[PDB]
Amino acid sequence: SSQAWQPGVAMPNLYKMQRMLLEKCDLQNYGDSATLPKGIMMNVAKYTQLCQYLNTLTLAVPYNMRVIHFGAGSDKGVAPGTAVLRQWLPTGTLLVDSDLNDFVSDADSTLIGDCATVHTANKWDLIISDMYDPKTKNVTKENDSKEGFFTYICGFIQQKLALGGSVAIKITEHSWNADLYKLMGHFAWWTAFVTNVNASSSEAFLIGCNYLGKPREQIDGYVMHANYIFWRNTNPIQLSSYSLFDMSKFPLKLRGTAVMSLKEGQINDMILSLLSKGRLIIRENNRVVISSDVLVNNENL
Amino acid sequence: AFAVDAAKAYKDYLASGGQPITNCVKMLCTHTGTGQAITVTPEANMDQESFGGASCCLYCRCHIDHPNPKGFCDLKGKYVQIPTTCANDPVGFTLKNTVCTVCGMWKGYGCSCDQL
Ligand SMILES: Cn1c(=O)c2c(ncn2[C@H]2CN(C(=O)c3cccc(CN)c3)C[C@H](O)C[C@]2(C)O)n(C)c1=O
Ligand SMILES: C[S@@+](CC[C@H](N)C(=O)[O-])C[C@H]1O[C@@H](n2cnc3c(N)ncnc32)[C@H](O)[C@@H]1O
Ligand SMILES: [Cl-]
Ligand SMILES: [Cl-]
Ligand SMILES: [Cl-]
Ligand SMILES: [Zn+2]
Ligand SMILES: [Zn+2]
Repeated sequence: SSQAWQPGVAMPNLYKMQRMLLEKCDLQNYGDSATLPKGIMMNVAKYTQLCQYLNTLTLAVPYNMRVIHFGAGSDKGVAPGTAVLRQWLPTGTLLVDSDLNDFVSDADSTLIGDCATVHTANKWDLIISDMYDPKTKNVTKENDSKEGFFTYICGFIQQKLALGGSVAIKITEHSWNADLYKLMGHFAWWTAFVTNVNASSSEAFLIGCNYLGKPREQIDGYVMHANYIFWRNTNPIQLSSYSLFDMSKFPLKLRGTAVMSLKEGQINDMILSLLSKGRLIIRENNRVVISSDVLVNNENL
Repeated sequence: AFAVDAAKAYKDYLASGGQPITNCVKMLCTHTGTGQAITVTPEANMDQESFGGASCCLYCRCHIDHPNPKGFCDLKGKYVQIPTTCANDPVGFTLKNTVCTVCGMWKGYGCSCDQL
Protein backbone atom coordinates (compact mmCIF):
# COMPACT_ATOMS: atom_id res chain seq x y z
CA SER A 1 0.00 0.00 0.00
CA SER A 2 1.79 3.01 1.46
CA GLN A 3 -0.85 5.06 -0.37
CA ALA A 4 -2.99 5.06 2.77
CA TRP A 5 -0.25 7.07 4.52
CA GLN A 6 0.03 9.61 1.74
CA PRO A 7 -2.29 12.65 1.65
CA GLY A 8 -3.88 11.22 -1.46
CA VAL A 9 -3.11 9.86 -4.90
CA ALA A 10 -2.06 11.57 -8.12
CA MET A 11 -2.96 10.34 -11.59
CA PRO A 12 -0.09 8.16 -12.84
CA ASN A 13 1.70 9.48 -15.92
CA LEU A 14 0.84 6.40 -17.98
CA TYR A 15 -2.89 7.08 -17.63
CA LYS A 16 -2.36 10.63 -18.92
CA MET A 17 -0.80 9.07 -22.05
CA GLN A 18 -3.84 7.06 -23.02
CA ARG A 19 -6.58 7.80 -25.55
CA MET A 20 -9.70 6.53 -23.72
CA LEU A 21 -13.35 7.22 -24.43
CA LEU A 22 -15.45 8.80 -21.71
CA GLU A 23 -17.42 6.39 -19.56
CA LYS A 24 -19.59 6.69 -16.50
CA CYS A 25 -17.65 6.87 -13.26
CA ASP A 26 -18.23 3.82 -11.06
CA LEU A 27 -16.29 3.86 -7.80
CA GLN A 28 -16.14 0.69 -5.77
CA ASN A 29 -16.22 2.58 -2.45
CA TYR A 30 -18.90 5.03 -3.47
CA GLY A 31 -20.91 6.20 -0.48
CA ASP A 32 -18.30 5.14 2.10
CA SER A 33 -16.72 7.82 4.33
CA ALA A 34 -13.36 8.10 6.04
CA THR A 35 -13.18 8.36 9.82
CA LEU A 36 -12.18 11.95 10.45
CA PRO A 37 -10.38 12.96 13.68
CA LYS A 38 -12.82 14.02 16.37
CA GLY A 39 -14.64 17.22 15.51
CA ILE A 40 -12.73 17.82 12.24
CA MET A 41 -14.79 18.88 9.16
CA MET A 42 -14.44 17.16 5.76
CA ASN A 43 -13.36 20.43 4.15
CA VAL A 44 -10.61 21.04 6.71
CA ALA A 45 -9.36 17.48 6.11
CA LYS A 46 -9.67 17.84 2.36
CA TYR A 47 -7.76 21.10 2.14
CA THR A 48 -5.13 19.82 4.58
CA GLN A 49 -4.42 16.80 2.34
CA LEU A 50 -4.42 19.05 -0.73
CA CYS A 51 -1.80 21.27 0.89
CA GLN A 52 0.23 18.27 2.08
CA TYR A 53 0.42 17.09 -1.55
CA LEU A 54 1.26 20.57 -2.79
CA ASN A 55 4.21 20.48 -0.38
CA THR A 56 5.74 17.72 -2.54
CA LEU A 57 5.79 19.90 -5.71
CA THR A 58 8.07 22.76 -6.87
CA LEU A 59 5.83 25.66 -5.96
CA ALA A 60 7.30 29.12 -6.18
CA VAL A 61 6.98 30.76 -2.76
CA PRO A 62 8.07 34.41 -2.98
CA TYR A 63 8.11 37.08 -0.35
CA ASN A 64 4.77 38.89 -0.39
CA MET A 65 3.11 35.92 -2.03
CA ARG A 66 -0.36 36.48 -3.48
CA VAL A 67 -3.03 33.76 -3.42
CA ILE A 68 -6.65 33.84 -4.50
CA HIS A 69 -9.22 31.24 -3.50
CA PHE A 70 -12.51 30.89 -5.43
CA GLY A 71 -15.47 28.93 -4.17
CA ALA A 72 -14.42 29.61 -0.57
CA GLY A 73 -17.80 29.75 1.20
CA SER A 74 -19.59 26.78 2.73
CA ASP A 75 -23.27 26.18 3.45
CA LYS A 76 -22.36 26.96 7.07
CA GLY A 77 -21.42 30.59 6.26
CA VAL A 78 -17.68 30.09 7.07
CA ALA A 79 -14.52 29.33 5.06
CA PRO A 80 -12.84 26.13 6.23
CA GLY A 81 -10.66 25.85 3.15
CA THR A 82 -9.40 29.45 3.49
CA ALA A 83 -8.54 28.77 7.15
CA VAL A 84 -6.36 25.83 6.00
CA LEU A 85 -4.67 27.77 3.20
CA ARG A 86 -3.81 30.59 5.59
CA GLN A 87 -2.36 28.11 8.06
CA TRP A 88 -0.30 26.51 5.30
CA LEU A 89 0.90 29.66 3.60
CA PRO A 90 3.68 31.76 5.12
CA THR A 91 2.52 34.34 7.61
CA GLY A 92 1.92 37.57 5.77
CA THR A 93 0.86 35.94 2.53
CA LEU A 94 -1.77 38.04 0.81
CA LEU A 95 -4.89 35.84 0.67
CA VAL A 96 -8.13 36.83 -1.14
CA ASP A 97 -11.18 34.58 -1.35
CA SER A 98 -14.57 34.70 -3.06
CA ASP A 99 -17.91 32.98 -3.37
CA LEU A 100 -21.41 33.56 -4.71
CA ASN A 101 -23.02 33.77 -1.28
CA ASP A 102 -22.04 35.67 1.86
CA PHE A 103 -19.65 34.02 4.34
CA VAL A 104 -17.23 35.01 7.07
CA SER A 105 -13.57 34.42 6.34
CA ASP A 106 -10.00 34.69 7.65
CA ALA A 107 -8.82 35.96 4.26
CA ASP A 108 -7.35 39.47 3.98
CA SER A 109 -10.15 40.42 1.64
CA THR A 110 -13.34 38.62 0.55
CA LEU A 111 -15.43 39.32 -2.56
CA ILE A 112 -19.06 38.15 -2.68
CA GLY A 113 -20.68 37.50 -6.06
CA ASP A 114 -20.38 35.42 -9.20
CA CYS A 115 -16.71 34.83 -9.98
CA ALA A 116 -17.18 36.61 -13.32
CA THR A 117 -17.75 39.84 -11.36
CA VAL A 118 -14.24 39.59 -9.81
CA HIS A 119 -11.46 41.76 -11.25
CA THR A 120 -7.91 42.30 -10.07
CA ALA A 121 -5.20 44.62 -11.32
CA ASN A 122 -2.41 42.34 -10.17
CA LYS A 123 -1.16 38.85 -11.07
CA TRP A 124 -1.24 35.91 -8.64
CA ASP A 125 1.27 33.29 -7.57
CA LEU A 126 -1.33 30.62 -6.69
CA ILE A 127 -4.97 30.15 -7.65
CA ILE A 128 -7.20 27.71 -5.70
CA SER A 129 -10.77 26.87 -6.75
CA ASP A 130 -13.35 24.78 -5.04
CA MET A 131 -16.14 26.12 -7.20
CA TYR A 132 -18.76 23.45 -7.80
CA ASP A 133 -22.52 23.29 -8.61
CA PRO A 134 -23.94 19.98 -7.33
CA LYS A 135 -26.69 20.17 -9.92
CA THR A 136 -24.07 18.80 -12.36
CA LYS A 137 -24.42 15.35 -10.70
CA ASN A 138 -27.15 14.37 -13.19
CA VAL A 139 -26.57 10.84 -14.49
CA THR A 140 -29.50 10.94 -16.97
CA LYS A 141 -27.86 13.40 -19.40
CA GLU A 142 -24.71 13.29 -21.50
CA ASN A 143 -21.48 14.43 -19.78
CA ASP A 144 -20.15 17.29 -21.89
CA SER A 145 -17.47 19.88 -21.17
CA LYS A 146 -18.92 22.54 -18.89
CA GLU A 147 -18.56 26.27 -19.26
CA GLY A 148 -19.86 28.66 -16.62
CA PHE A 149 -17.25 29.38 -13.95
CA PHE A 150 -14.69 27.20 -15.83
CA THR A 151 -14.68 29.71 -18.67
CA TYR A 152 -13.88 32.43 -16.12
CA ILE A 153 -11.13 30.30 -14.54
CA CYS A 154 -9.37 29.60 -17.84
CA GLY A 155 -9.31 33.29 -18.72
CA PHE A 156 -8.24 34.29 -15.23
CA ILE A 157 -5.32 31.91 -15.45
CA GLN A 158 -4.12 33.12 -18.85
CA GLN A 159 -4.54 36.72 -17.83
CA LYS A 160 -3.68 36.95 -14.11
CA LEU A 161 -1.48 33.98 -13.19
CA ALA A 162 2.18 34.94 -12.82
CA LEU A 163 4.65 32.93 -14.82
CA GLY A 164 5.95 30.33 -12.38
CA GLY A 165 2.70 30.25 -10.46
CA SER A 166 0.52 27.23 -9.83
CA VAL A 167 -3.14 26.32 -9.67
CA ALA A 168 -5.38 23.72 -8.05
CA ILE A 169 -8.90 23.59 -9.52
CA LYS A 170 -11.59 21.26 -8.20
CA ILE A 171 -13.26 19.01 -10.79
CA THR A 172 -15.48 15.93 -10.66
CA GLU A 173 -16.89 13.41 -13.14
CA HIS A 174 -19.50 16.00 -14.35
CA SER A 175 -17.90 19.30 -13.17
CA TRP A 176 -15.03 19.59 -15.71
CA ASN A 177 -13.93 21.66 -18.70
CA ALA A 178 -11.84 20.61 -21.71
CA ASP A 179 -9.94 23.91 -22.08
CA LEU A 180 -8.78 23.71 -18.48
CA TYR A 181 -7.20 20.34 -19.17
CA LYS A 182 -5.70 21.86 -22.30
CA LEU A 183 -4.30 24.67 -20.17
CA MET A 184 -2.64 22.08 -17.96
CA GLY A 185 -0.13 21.60 -20.71
CA HIS A 186 0.92 25.30 -20.35
CA PHE A 187 2.55 24.40 -17.02
CA ALA A 188 5.88 22.67 -16.51
CA TRP A 189 3.94 19.75 -14.92
CA TRP A 190 0.38 18.79 -14.06
CA THR A 191 -1.76 16.16 -12.42
CA ALA A 192 -5.20 15.23 -11.13
CA PHE A 193 -4.90 14.75 -7.36
CA VAL A 194 -7.43 12.82 -5.29
CA THR A 195 -7.57 13.31 -1.53
CA ASN A 196 -7.48 10.15 0.54
CA VAL A 197 -10.26 11.49 2.81
CA ASN A 198 -12.58 11.95 -0.23
CA ALA A 199 -11.35 8.98 -2.28
CA SER A 200 -14.93 7.68 -2.62
CA SER A 201 -15.81 10.67 -4.78
CA SER A 202 -15.00 11.42 -8.41
CA GLU A 203 -13.69 14.75 -7.18
CA ALA A 204 -10.12 15.59 -8.00
CA PHE A 205 -8.01 18.75 -7.96
CA LEU A 206 -6.49 19.54 -11.36
CA ILE A 207 -3.05 20.94 -10.37
CA GLY A 208 -0.85 22.92 -12.79
CA CYS A 209 2.68 23.32 -11.46
CA ASN A 210 4.80 26.33 -12.60
CA TYR A 211 3.00 28.28 -15.32
CA LEU A 212 4.92 28.86 -18.57
CA GLY A 213 2.40 30.98 -20.47
CA LYS A 214 2.59 28.86 -23.61
CA PRO A 215 1.82 25.26 -24.58
CA ARG A 216 4.64 23.00 -23.47
CA GLU A 217 2.50 20.05 -24.57
CA GLN A 218 -0.72 19.80 -26.55
CA ILE A 219 -3.55 18.20 -24.57
CA ASP A 220 -6.97 17.20 -25.86
CA GLY A 221 -9.12 17.83 -22.77
CA TYR A 222 -12.04 15.65 -23.84
CA VAL A 223 -9.59 12.74 -24.05
CA MET A 224 -7.74 13.68 -20.90
CA HIS A 225 -10.92 13.78 -18.84
CA ALA A 226 -11.82 10.34 -20.18
CA ASN A 227 -8.33 9.20 -19.20
CA TYR A 228 -8.91 10.60 -15.67
CA ILE A 229 -12.22 8.77 -15.32
CA PHE A 230 -10.64 5.58 -16.68
CA TRP A 231 -7.90 5.81 -14.03
CA ARG A 232 -10.48 6.32 -11.26
CA ASN A 233 -12.74 3.56 -12.61
CA THR A 234 -9.87 1.02 -12.50
CA ASN A 235 -7.92 2.07 -9.42
CA PRO A 236 -9.91 2.05 -6.19
CA ILE A 237 -8.40 4.38 -3.61
CA GLN A 238 -8.69 3.28 0.00
CA LEU A 239 -10.30 6.00 2.11
CA SER A 240 -7.76 7.23 4.63
CA SER A 241 -7.31 10.01 7.18
CA TYR A 242 -3.82 8.86 8.28
CA SER A 243 -1.88 11.91 7.01
CA LEU A 244 -4.02 14.25 9.07
CA PHE A 245 -2.38 13.10 12.27
CA ASP A 246 1.11 14.29 11.28
CA MET A 247 1.26 18.04 10.79
CA SER A 248 4.90 18.61 11.85
CA LYS A 249 5.97 19.36 8.30
CA PHE A 250 2.81 21.04 7.16
CA PRO A 251 3.85 24.71 6.72
CA LEU A 252 4.72 25.69 3.17
CA LYS A 253 8.44 26.59 3.21
CA LEU A 254 9.20 30.26 2.53
CA ARG A 255 11.65 29.74 -0.31
CA GLY A 256 12.07 33.46 -0.97
CA THR A 257 11.59 32.73 -4.64
CA ALA A 258 12.76 35.60 -6.82
CA VAL A 259 10.24 37.89 -8.49
CA MET A 260 11.13 39.77 -11.67
CA SER A 261 9.23 41.95 -14.09
CA LEU A 262 9.92 40.76 -17.62
CA LYS A 263 8.67 41.36 -21.15
CA GLU A 264 7.82 38.69 -23.71
CA GLY A 265 11.06 39.21 -25.62
CA GLN A 266 13.19 38.47 -22.56
CA ILE A 267 11.54 35.11 -21.76
CA ASN A 268 14.28 32.80 -23.02
CA ASP A 269 15.11 29.17 -22.28
CA MET A 270 17.19 29.96 -19.21
CA ILE A 271 14.21 31.85 -17.76
CA LEU A 272 11.83 29.12 -18.88
CA SER A 273 14.07 26.60 -17.10
CA LEU A 274 14.03 28.56 -13.85
CA LEU A 275 10.25 28.92 -14.10
CA SER A 276 9.90 25.19 -14.65
CA LYS A 277 11.92 24.44 -11.51
CA GLY A 278 9.98 26.57 -9.08
CA ARG A 279 12.74 29.13 -8.81
CA LEU A 280 11.27 32.20 -10.51
CA ILE A 281 8.05 34.23 -10.49
CA ILE A 282 7.44 36.79 -13.27
CA ARG A 283 4.97 39.62 -12.58
CA GLU A 284 4.90 43.17 -11.27
CA ASN A 285 5.25 43.55 -7.52
CA ASN A 286 2.94 46.53 -7.10
CA ARG A 287 0.06 46.87 -4.62
CA VAL A 288 -2.72 44.32 -4.77
CA VAL A 289 -6.08 45.84 -5.77
CA ILE A 290 -9.29 43.94 -6.41
CA SER A 291 -12.89 44.77 -7.08
CA SER A 292 -16.30 43.23 -7.62
CA ASP A 293 -18.63 44.50 -10.36
CA VAL A 294 -22.03 45.51 -9.00
CA LEU A 295 -25.16 45.60 -11.16
CA VAL A 296 -27.33 48.60 -10.39
CA ASN A 297 -31.11 48.46 -10.72
CA ASN A 298 -34.06 50.48 -9.43
CA GLU A 299 -37.07 48.16 -8.93
CA ASN A 300 -39.42 50.99 -7.97
CA LEU A 301 -42.16 52.08 -10.37
CA ALA B 1 -27.71 56.30 22.55
CA PHE B 2 -29.10 52.90 21.48
CA ALA B 3 -26.71 50.12 20.48
CA VAL B 4 -27.55 46.46 20.28
CA ASP B 5 -25.57 44.44 22.86
CA ALA B 6 -24.93 41.04 21.26
CA ALA B 7 -22.34 39.99 23.85
CA LYS B 8 -25.01 40.17 26.55
CA ALA B 9 -27.60 38.58 24.29
CA TYR B 10 -25.41 35.54 23.67
CA LYS B 11 -24.51 35.28 27.37
CA ASP B 12 -28.20 35.39 28.31
CA TYR B 13 -29.07 32.92 25.55
CA LEU B 14 -26.41 30.55 26.86
CA ALA B 15 -27.58 30.94 30.47
CA SER B 16 -31.13 30.16 29.40
CA GLY B 17 -29.90 26.87 27.93
CA GLY B 18 -29.45 27.78 24.27
CA GLN B 19 -27.14 25.68 22.09
CA PRO B 20 -23.72 27.25 21.45
CA ILE B 21 -22.85 28.61 18.01
CA THR B 22 -21.59 25.72 15.89
CA ASN B 23 -19.34 25.33 12.84
CA CYS B 24 -16.34 27.04 14.33
CA VAL B 25 -13.52 25.93 12.05
CA LYS B 26 -11.27 23.52 13.95
CA MET B 27 -7.76 23.14 12.57
CA LEU B 28 -5.48 20.15 12.34
CA CYS B 29 -2.20 20.83 14.14
CA THR B 30 0.52 19.10 16.13
CA HIS B 31 -0.84 20.24 19.49
CA THR B 32 2.76 20.89 20.56
CA GLY B 33 2.49 24.68 20.23
CA THR B 34 3.04 27.58 22.56
CA GLY B 35 -0.50 27.59 23.97
CA GLN B 36 -0.88 31.34 23.51
CA ALA B 37 -4.45 32.56 23.10
CA ILE B 38 -4.51 34.20 19.64
CA THR B 39 -1.77 33.54 17.14
CA VAL B 40 -0.92 33.92 13.49
CA THR B 41 -0.77 30.13 12.98
CA PRO B 42 -2.29 27.34 15.08
CA GLU B 43 -0.49 27.02 18.43
CA ALA B 44 -2.64 24.62 20.43
CA ASN B 45 -0.84 22.65 23.12
CA MET B 46 -1.89 19.20 24.38
CA ASP B 47 -4.88 20.66 26.20
CA GLN B 48 -6.25 23.00 23.53
CA GLU B 49 -7.88 23.01 20.14
CA SER B 50 -6.99 25.62 17.55
CA PHE B 51 -9.70 27.27 15.45
CA GLY B 52 -9.86 29.72 12.62
CA GLY B 53 -10.40 33.05 14.34
CA ALA B 54 -13.14 34.62 12.25
CA SER B 55 -15.40 31.60 12.81
CA CYS B 56 -15.02 32.09 16.61
CA CYS B 57 -15.88 35.84 16.68
CA LEU B 58 -19.45 36.63 17.70
CA TYR B 59 -19.44 39.83 15.65
CA CYS B 60 -18.07 38.20 12.51
CA ARG B 61 -20.56 35.32 12.79
CA CYS B 62 -23.58 37.47 13.50
CA HIS B 63 -22.76 40.04 10.79
CA ILE B 64 -22.58 42.94 13.22
CA ASP B 65 -20.18 45.76 13.94
CA HIS B 66 -17.21 45.09 16.12
CA PRO B 67 -17.07 47.02 19.43
CA ASN B 68 -13.72 48.47 18.39
CA PRO B 69 -14.39 52.09 17.35
CA LYS B 70 -12.24 51.23 14.33
CA GLY B 71 -14.32 48.11 13.71
CA PHE B 72 -11.11 46.03 13.78
CA CYS B 73 -11.48 42.35 14.68
CA ASP B 74 -9.19 40.66 17.20
CA LEU B 75 -9.66 37.19 15.76
CA LYS B 76 -10.22 37.44 12.01
CA GLY B 77 -7.24 36.18 10.03
CA LYS B 78 -5.65 34.56 13.06
CA TYR B 79 -6.06 31.34 15.06
CA VAL B 80 -7.52 31.08 18.55
CA GLN B 81 -6.58 28.38 21.02
CA ILE B 82 -9.52 27.14 23.10
CA PRO B 83 -9.11 24.78 26.09
CA THR B 84 -10.36 21.39 24.99
CA THR B 85 -12.80 21.36 27.91
CA CYS B 86 -14.47 24.51 26.47
CA ALA B 87 -14.21 23.63 22.75
CA ASN B 88 -17.96 23.05 22.52
CA ASP B 89 -18.46 26.86 22.62
CA PRO B 90 -15.48 28.68 21.19
CA VAL B 91 -17.48 31.86 20.59
CA GLY B 92 -18.69 31.90 24.18
CA PHE B 93 -15.15 31.26 25.36
CA THR B 94 -13.55 34.12 23.39
CA LEU B 95 -16.31 36.48 24.47
CA LYS B 96 -16.12 35.76 28.22
CA ASN B 97 -12.34 35.55 28.57
CA THR B 98 -9.44 37.95 28.20
CA VAL B 99 -5.89 37.58 26.97
CA CYS B 100 -2.95 38.63 29.14
CA THR B 101 -1.16 41.46 27.32
CA VAL B 102 2.21 40.35 28.76
CA CYS B 103 2.58 36.62 28.15
CA GLY B 104 -0.19 36.23 25.54
CA MET B 105 -1.91 33.40 27.36
CA TRP B 106 -5.56 33.30 28.39
CA LYS B 107 -6.07 34.78 31.85
CA GLY B 108 -6.96 31.81 34.04
CA TYR B 109 -6.14 29.24 31.35
CA GLY B 110 -2.38 29.46 31.10
CA CYS B 111 -1.40 32.92 32.32
CA SER B 112 0.96 32.65 35.31
CA CYS B 113 2.13 36.27 35.44
CA ASP B 114 0.24 36.68 38.74
CA GLN B 115 2.08 33.78 40.41
CA LEU B 116 4.50 34.41 43.29
C1 LIG C 1 -23.57 9.37 -8.57
N1 LIG C 1 -22.53 8.37 -8.51
C2 LIG C 1 -22.89 6.99 -8.40
O1 LIG C 1 -24.04 6.71 -8.36
C3 LIG C 1 -21.79 5.93 -8.34
C4 LIG C 1 -20.50 6.36 -8.39
N2 LIG C 1 -19.70 5.32 -8.31
C5 LIG C 1 -20.46 4.21 -8.22
N3 LIG C 1 -21.76 4.58 -8.24
C6 LIG C 1 -22.82 3.57 -8.15
C7 LIG C 1 -23.76 3.87 -6.99
N4 LIG C 1 -24.48 2.65 -6.61
C8 LIG C 1 -25.41 2.79 -5.50
O2 LIG C 1 -26.04 1.86 -5.13
C9 LIG C 1 -25.57 4.13 -4.76
C10 LIG C 1 -26.28 5.19 -5.33
C11 LIG C 1 -26.42 6.39 -4.64
C12 LIG C 1 -25.86 6.53 -3.38
C13 LIG C 1 -25.16 5.47 -2.81
C14 LIG C 1 -24.53 5.61 -1.42
N5 LIG C 1 -24.19 4.29 -0.90
C15 LIG C 1 -25.01 4.27 -3.50
C16 LIG C 1 -24.42 1.32 -7.21
C17 LIG C 1 -24.86 1.32 -8.69
O3 LIG C 1 -25.14 -0.02 -9.05
C18 LIG C 1 -23.82 1.84 -9.68
C19 LIG C 1 -23.49 3.33 -9.54
C20 LIG C 1 -24.77 4.17 -9.72
O4 LIG C 1 -22.61 3.70 -10.55
N6 LIG C 1 -20.11 7.77 -8.50
C21 LIG C 1 -18.70 8.08 -8.54
C22 LIG C 1 -21.15 8.78 -8.56
O5 LIG C 1 -20.84 9.91 -8.63
C1 LIG D 1 -17.92 22.83 -2.31
S1 LIG D 1 -18.46 24.45 -2.13
C2 LIG D 1 -17.33 25.53 -1.30
C3 LIG D 1 -16.66 24.78 -0.16
C4 LIG D 1 -15.58 25.65 0.44
N1 LIG D 1 -14.32 25.66 -0.28
C5 LIG D 1 -15.15 25.14 1.83
O1 LIG D 1 -13.95 25.36 2.17
O2 LIG D 1 -15.94 24.56 2.63
C6 LIG D 1 -18.78 24.97 -3.72
C7 LIG D 1 -18.88 26.48 -3.84
O3 LIG D 1 -18.67 26.87 -5.08
C8 LIG D 1 -19.34 28.23 -5.14
N2 LIG D 1 -19.55 28.72 -6.38
C9 LIG D 1 -20.10 27.73 -7.12
N3 LIG D 1 -20.33 28.23 -8.35
C10 LIG D 1 -19.89 29.51 -8.39
C11 LIG D 1 -19.85 30.52 -9.38
N4 LIG D 1 -20.29 30.55 -10.80
N5 LIG D 1 -19.34 31.73 -9.12
C12 LIG D 1 -18.88 31.99 -7.85
N6 LIG D 1 -18.91 31.02 -6.88
C13 LIG D 1 -19.41 29.80 -7.16
C14 LIG D 1 -20.71 27.93 -4.34
O4 LIG D 1 -21.45 29.12 -3.76
C15 LIG D 1 -20.39 27.09 -3.43
O5 LIG D 1 -20.23 27.59 -2.04
CL1 LIG E 1 -4.17 14.23 -24.74
CL1 LIG F 1 5.08 38.24 -19.17
CL1 LIG G 1 -24.91 32.34 14.06
ZN1 LIG H 1 -14.66 39.41 14.21
ZN1 LIG I 1 0.28 36.66 31.64
